[PDB]
Amino acid sequence: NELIGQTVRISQGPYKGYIGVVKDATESTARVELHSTCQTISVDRQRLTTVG
Amino acid sequence: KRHIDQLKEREYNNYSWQDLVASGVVEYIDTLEEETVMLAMTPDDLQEKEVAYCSTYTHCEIHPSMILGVCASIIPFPDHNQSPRNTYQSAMGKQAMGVYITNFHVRMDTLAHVLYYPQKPLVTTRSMEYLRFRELPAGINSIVAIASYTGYNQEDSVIMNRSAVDRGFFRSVFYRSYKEQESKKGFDQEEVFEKPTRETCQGMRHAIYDKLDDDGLIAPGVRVSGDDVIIGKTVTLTKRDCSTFLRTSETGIVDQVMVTLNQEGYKFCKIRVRSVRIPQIGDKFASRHGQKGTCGIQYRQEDMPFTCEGITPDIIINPHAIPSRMTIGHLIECLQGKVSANKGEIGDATPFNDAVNVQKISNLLSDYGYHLRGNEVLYNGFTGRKITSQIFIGPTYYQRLKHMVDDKIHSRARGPIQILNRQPMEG
Amino acid sequence: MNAPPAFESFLLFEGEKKITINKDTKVPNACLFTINKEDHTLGNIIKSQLLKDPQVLFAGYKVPHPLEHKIIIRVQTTPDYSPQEAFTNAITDLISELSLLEERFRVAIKDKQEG
Amino acid sequence: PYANQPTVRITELTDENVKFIIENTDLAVANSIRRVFIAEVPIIAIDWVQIDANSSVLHDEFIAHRLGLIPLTSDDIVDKLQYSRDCTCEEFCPECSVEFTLDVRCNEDQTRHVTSRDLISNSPRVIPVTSRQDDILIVKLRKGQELRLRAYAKKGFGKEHAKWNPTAGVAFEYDPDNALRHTVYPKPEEWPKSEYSELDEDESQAPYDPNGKPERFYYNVESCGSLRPETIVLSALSGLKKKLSDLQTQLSHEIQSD
Amino acid sequence: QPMIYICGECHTENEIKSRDPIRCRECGYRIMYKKRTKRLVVFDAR
Amino acid sequence: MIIPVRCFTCGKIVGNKWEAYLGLLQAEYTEGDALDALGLKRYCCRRMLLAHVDLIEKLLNYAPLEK
Amino acid sequence: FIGKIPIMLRSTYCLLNGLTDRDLCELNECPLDPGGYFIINGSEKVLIA
Amino acid sequence: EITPDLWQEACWIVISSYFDEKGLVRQQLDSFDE
Amino acid sequence: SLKQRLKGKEGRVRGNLMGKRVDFSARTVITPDPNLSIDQVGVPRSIAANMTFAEIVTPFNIDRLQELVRRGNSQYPGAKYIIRDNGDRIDLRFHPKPSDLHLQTGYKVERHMCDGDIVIFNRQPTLHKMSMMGHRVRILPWSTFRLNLSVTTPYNADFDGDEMNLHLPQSLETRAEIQELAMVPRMIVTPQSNRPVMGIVQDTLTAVRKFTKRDVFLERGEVMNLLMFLSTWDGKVPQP
Amino acid sequence: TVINNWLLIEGHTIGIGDSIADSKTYQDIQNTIKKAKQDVIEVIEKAHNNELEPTPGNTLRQTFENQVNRILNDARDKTGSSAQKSLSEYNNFKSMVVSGAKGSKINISQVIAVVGQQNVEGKRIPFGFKHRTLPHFIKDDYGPESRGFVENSYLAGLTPTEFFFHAMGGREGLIDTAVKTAETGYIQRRLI
Amino acid sequence: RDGKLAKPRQLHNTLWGMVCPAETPEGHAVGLVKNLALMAYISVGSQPS
RNA sequence: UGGGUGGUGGCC
Ligand SMILES: [Mg+2]
Ligand SMILES: [Zn+2]
Ligand SMILES: [Zn+2]
Ligand SMILES: [Zn+2]
Repeated sequence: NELIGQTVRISQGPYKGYIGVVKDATESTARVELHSTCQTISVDRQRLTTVG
Repeated sequence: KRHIDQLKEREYNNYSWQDLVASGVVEYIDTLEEETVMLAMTPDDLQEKEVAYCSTYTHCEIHPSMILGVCASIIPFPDHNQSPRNTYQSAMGKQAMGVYITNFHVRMDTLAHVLYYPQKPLVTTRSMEYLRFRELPAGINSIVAIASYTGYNQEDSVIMNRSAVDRGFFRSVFYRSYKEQESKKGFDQEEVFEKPTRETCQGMRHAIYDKLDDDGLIAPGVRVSGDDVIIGKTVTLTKRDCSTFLRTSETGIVDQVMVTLNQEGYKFCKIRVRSVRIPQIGDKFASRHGQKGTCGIQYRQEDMPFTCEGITPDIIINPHAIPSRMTIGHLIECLQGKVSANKGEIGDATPFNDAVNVQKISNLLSDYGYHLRGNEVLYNGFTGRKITSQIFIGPTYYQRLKHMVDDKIHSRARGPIQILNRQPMEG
Repeated sequence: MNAPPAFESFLLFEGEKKITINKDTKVPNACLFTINKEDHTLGNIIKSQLLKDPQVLFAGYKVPHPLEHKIIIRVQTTPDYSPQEAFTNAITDLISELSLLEERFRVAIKDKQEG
Repeated sequence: PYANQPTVRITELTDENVKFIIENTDLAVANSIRRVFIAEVPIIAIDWVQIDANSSVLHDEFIAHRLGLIPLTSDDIVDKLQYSRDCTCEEFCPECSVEFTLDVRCNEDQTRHVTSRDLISNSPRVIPVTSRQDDILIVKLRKGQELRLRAYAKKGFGKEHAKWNPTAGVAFEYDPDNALRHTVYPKPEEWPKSEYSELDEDESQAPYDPNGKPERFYYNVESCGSLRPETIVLSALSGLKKKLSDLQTQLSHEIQSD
Repeated sequence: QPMIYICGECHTENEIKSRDPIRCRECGYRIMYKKRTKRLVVFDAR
Repeated sequence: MIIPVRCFTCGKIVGNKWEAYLGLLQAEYTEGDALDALGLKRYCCRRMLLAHVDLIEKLLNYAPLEK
Repeated sequence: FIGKIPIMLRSTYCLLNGLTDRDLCELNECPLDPGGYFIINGSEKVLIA
Repeated sequence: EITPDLWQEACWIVISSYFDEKGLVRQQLDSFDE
Repeated sequence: SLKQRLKGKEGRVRGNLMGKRVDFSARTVITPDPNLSIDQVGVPRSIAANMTFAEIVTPFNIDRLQELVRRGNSQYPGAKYIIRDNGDRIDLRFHPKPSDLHLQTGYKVERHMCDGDIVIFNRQPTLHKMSMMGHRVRILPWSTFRLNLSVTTPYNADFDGDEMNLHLPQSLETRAEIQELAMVPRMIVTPQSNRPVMGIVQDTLTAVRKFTKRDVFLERGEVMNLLMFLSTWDGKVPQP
Repeated sequence: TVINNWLLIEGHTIGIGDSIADSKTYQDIQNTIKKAKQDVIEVIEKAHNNELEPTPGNTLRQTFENQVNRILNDARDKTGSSAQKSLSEYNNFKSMVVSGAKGSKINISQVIAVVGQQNVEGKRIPFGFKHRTLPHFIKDDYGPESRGFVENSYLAGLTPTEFFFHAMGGREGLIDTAVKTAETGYIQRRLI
Repeated sequence: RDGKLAKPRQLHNTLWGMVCPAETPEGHAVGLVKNLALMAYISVGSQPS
């Protein structure tokens, strides 16, 4: 899976502008661990943007 | 007076404590010799001429407050507290976080706690000057109000100010160091630092190795999380994974990684991971008088009560914690904190002083426009209405213990199992 | 770990109605307005304005839990006056009051800035 | 059954605080205004930091936290910028954020004070409060230590975080004399007179008023410097009125759909 | 692959390869600290 | 370790008063007069300067890890 | 040679003896450290009386 | 000469001198040196 | 020796027969929460999202269980395993193929713990019968067990750092056995001394003594504000 | 739910002002303590002149201690009763005691009037040293302040010797707490 | 430990100025662990010749 | 690579 193991930037929503690394993903959404907080959240793949 | 005058110049004069012992002014006394001496608690009182009690004194105590240990000499007004409270404070005085050593950024210690903004007490004892407490403090002076606000702080619980915490109040960072070296169990058993692959490595977990670089060591500044590879380590038989994982529910950041050699010349590395701990709910806070408690809820600034001026308490503690434990020293410290803050000088709470009492502090507080007993009129934070009872409020030294809730939460549902008796493991 | 994100206090998510109305059945002409993502800042003024209306027989608000952001306002009026129109009249009165207040404050600021 | 007519009197106005008085109003409205001063007044503050190099003795998160608390002059931009959760732009655009740059290196022997004057922004209308008495200290650097970073400032209000609170201290007080007896003094004579007390030195409190209501709410709103102290009050009233308008719109929609 | 390190005391950027005795090419100091990462780090100022 | 940017309780800006406070202290000024010479009125702000210990100066003595 | 005796910090026979605080800071050992503990395999051990 | 009723100031000078000469862990260092 | 393996405490009989370590358990600090009924316990999301409860699929609940299976294991109100009636179990944490997400009537769903579930909640020094009551779950944001204050007196809890265990019954019969026997409201009166074990304490007691004095008068606004908090109120305002 | 929300209007607290007497009860307490000291001195004097008739079934030392303890307990009870009589209707200790929420009248007495007399093993402070309790005292002294009678109150602070005797009295509670847990669990285990 | 004896645990009169009357663990080792007072000093010994 | 031993500490 391409999305697994990628540094991603959230493109829209309240979490817009934040960064993280995708841990697990599906055909609909994905799980991103935030670099700034001690928590892993779930975000939609459409609002995602791979950086680097 | 000559001895004192020479002592006051001891950086110019070579006159020191040894020269004081030499002149036969002080005399070391052990217990058996103590059995036969006559001791005077203080000269200017117990040696004047009255109806002769003993009139045969052979020694005199230097200062009565010198009989307390290191930990119990930081309690302010300890002679005003119930006896077990001092013991509890001494117990919990060794678990408060603070700058534990000046050069803490070099040492690769395990489980290092350090607080962002430690402060010296607004009301100290003369004894903690020689403990260097005013250089490595542990705690923050906080505006504490003793009132039942919402019922969220009843059974030894406290309410904290969310806005104050957002402003860094009691924020702390938590270090943790890892160690791993490669040792030769045999010519056929050799361990190396090397990034495992999905092609040749047989035994592996569900943690990918992209975080670490080709060296097998994760570089500093890389976000980590539970069950993530840290030191890529393989063994030879062919190649099985022996890599170390950051333990579950840590989610820190690799602070620094040092690489060196042991006596045998093997490669060696210690990795430090840092984590910031905001004072969330369930954390343990304690006063200097054995008043331990856990946060019950965090209200924002506009929800807390306020005075005529916009002063909102940082912590609110229940009134029911005082009467049973009779920690009147806590109340006296809170009352004198107001005087110290307004007057601008650091108050003194040496145990047996006799120059400081409640009446003097009350008059000094009245000389600044506050109620002489330290009470204030608060307004309700939600409806803005006055409160029919005046609330006792003032600065107080609190200290945040190391028993964080995030280190104690734990749950299980069909996890690992023992080998001898197939029951769940422990820990 | 279990810390909620900071914006849960004031942001509505998908499918969350801002205000919901349910007819109370115990007594006639009573309704329960459940407003999401609000706090005392709004409920207190709404309730206070509702008490000035002489056609209202009951008006109070409560927050079921400080860790959840929603308040319930209960209104009971006389038979010839629906609670909903009382609520909307209170809203209009509050808005008019605030507009007048800001206008007079601007006038006072202009007066002060030029002696 | 209708809202009464409040009046405003301003007794003192500087560029740090405003001291006014409000007449003929219910206590709940006054308290809610006091509340909106604290929480729901939008303001600009930096909320996104990327650190390139940090040789200082303070870890990166500590630097970011200290940076976030620096007040920024947002007087005419706060009402023009859109909330980042609402801007349809990709990543960050000048319409919804401001970019800051910091690059300080200590090569001289003496210590180097990294202050807010070293924060360089691309928007002249949004700068930290050192426009024209030292600056906010961030770190101190020894020889050989450097700190390079890049930050973004966006729009928020105090209900989200305390770095978006615009007011330093808001003082609120009604009925300086205890005429309404909301508070009950055990021994009245022990209590100092209030600042706004219209009472002679003999008596301690006003005689009881059986039929009275809270009026004449005194205020003293002090700004942390990011907004002019009157702009705080104006923005608070505007925000409260807008919140009520939105509630009314949703209420009408729900009523006409039942 | 070069795996640049930093000496413990002289702080001189020196390169060491895999399976090589850890030593600063000068001053013989045996403590090496890894350099900071290159991937992006983003901290919110809350 | 270093002076907080903002007063914890009220929110006043205090992180710029530290150097001025020290300078006033290196004169005839007492703390009770130095504090309100700086405009610190509420005791919540006063205690922020009054009871703060500055460990950054000691930390600056150790040689940096890099050069 | 007979053996190696572990040395207790800030003793007469420890390298951190008589040094000025400036030297201690230059050696990455703060002057506030009391000493009085042994270092065994990199762990600080204290002898309880 | 006698030190009357200013003894509070003089009482802690000897304590300060004592802790300047002998540290807080002097017993350990003395025992190991011996 | 063999005798040492089962001699005394931590032996066979006393360490692995009369006492074991069980699955489906949780433990966290406790903090007060005066807004929960005395038979409620507030659990955090991370604990709730980790402890499952098997549920039998049924035409009356197949749709909701299907939606939960669709949600998965990441999103909280989801499932963790789906068990076929033949004994085989399909994991849900490893992005399974959409064919396996289909569930029949006789299947089992290992869903997460939602509101209304029944748990056992004890404090380790288990002295008497009233230290092992059962509560109803209510999920709340932060990471701590929240319980009402009138319930502290039986448990002898103190909110000063104490911790309590949480056991989740894993079968319908066990759930009905707990609900009908050891709910908190059924344990108000102890059989030890035929008197209540739960009473009004702390601020509530002090303020109810102050509240019922002869000279406590309330205007209509405060009376409405107080009546807003009566759950059993009949909506009639008494004559003043 | 109802009471915790009316409390927001009423409020409740505790402070230094709730632990103060009217400076006229202080004189009464001081007079009571002075009279108690005089009475124990008189008993001691009558004892050393062999003018003490032994109490039925008690030795001379036993009856001496009995009169001493009776006088001290009378002093403590009288001072406590005066302190209770002194409290106002707005005091917070009284409000939290009369409702039974926390504390008891003895706590009020110890905070305001007098801490009382310390004991170990049900007896006054033993002669740990040779025929005296502390080096600061004199041999064969059976007076009140030399055997653990704390004259002051928690508000007024404790003198050094009274502080040490209070610490001795406190240690017994910790020891009892340590042993009671170890015994009761075993008893219940055997019963079940 | 695990001894019902209380005499070794009690605070003796002789512990005045030598041992802290307050600081002590409250677990199973209450009274058996002690800390020196601030002025206390331990003798090092000398030859009696 | 797991077992074993000891110490410290938390709540009663
Ligand atoms: Mg407890
Ligand atoms: Zn934009
Ligand atoms: Zn080198
Ligand atoms: Zn302040």
